[PDB]
Amino acid sequence: GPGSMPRNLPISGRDTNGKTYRSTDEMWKAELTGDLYDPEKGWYGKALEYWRTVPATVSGVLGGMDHVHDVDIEGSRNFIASLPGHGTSRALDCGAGIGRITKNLLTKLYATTDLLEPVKHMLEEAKRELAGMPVGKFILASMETATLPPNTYDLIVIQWTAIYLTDADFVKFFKHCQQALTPNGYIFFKENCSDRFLVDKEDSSLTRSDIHYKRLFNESGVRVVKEAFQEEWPTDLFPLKMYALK
Ligand SMILES: Nc1ncnc2c1ncn2[C@@H]1O[C@H](C[Se]CC[C@H](N)C(=O)O)[C@@H](O)[C@H]1O
Repeated sequence: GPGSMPRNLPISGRDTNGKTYRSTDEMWKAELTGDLYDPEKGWYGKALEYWRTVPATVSGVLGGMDHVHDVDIEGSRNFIASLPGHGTSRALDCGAGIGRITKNLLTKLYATTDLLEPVKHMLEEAKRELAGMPVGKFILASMETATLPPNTYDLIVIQWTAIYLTDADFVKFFKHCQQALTPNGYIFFKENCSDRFLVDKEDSSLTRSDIHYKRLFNESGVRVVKEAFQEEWPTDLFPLKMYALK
């Protein structure tokens, strides 16, 4: 008979001012006008302009939620530990900010870690905070403009940063990360998780659902090997999900 199923439906959502959308396709037509890098009008530009004045401090990268740091880092460490045949040579910290993840996790697990961050005062502070540590290159670029060499990384970290990518560029970037992995490499993707999206009109970003992410992974040609919610996460915050992708 008629029955609930345990598909490519439109994903609706809204922004933080309360404008609503029937689909993501409708939203990107609204949000991706003009020069994307215009600081006042541009999807990307507005986000970069927002970050220009964020303090280069842990409080700054954690949106004033400093106290979630320890649990976040322990969850990632336990998750990465569990990945079968994960390599331990080279890592890349994408949207690195001041190098928090590199400083507290990657430098303990990888022989060399590179950093990718488009905001100059964030990247500069990372250089200072990471002085005398197993760090390689400091790449001043956005994810969507970065060129990564093939067959290089055993881990590619994308945490609290893919919210700034358009879906088109999310798809492109994850496929580009895939070719940058070694055979024992994984993308480590850690992000806030909504089945509707929320455009944040303050920092020009969006939070997507698990189904939305997976739609994008499928389009990228990238597969989920492992996934898990961050345990012991404050109940009032968006859930934080980790994905290991190959
Ligand atoms: N398009 C983009 N590509 C790469 N990084 C970006 C982009 N837009 C914003 N960012 C950066 O993303 C960072 C988000 Se704050 C999170 C920082 C770090 N991943 C951590 O968890 O500690 C900021 O440093 C900001 O400058």
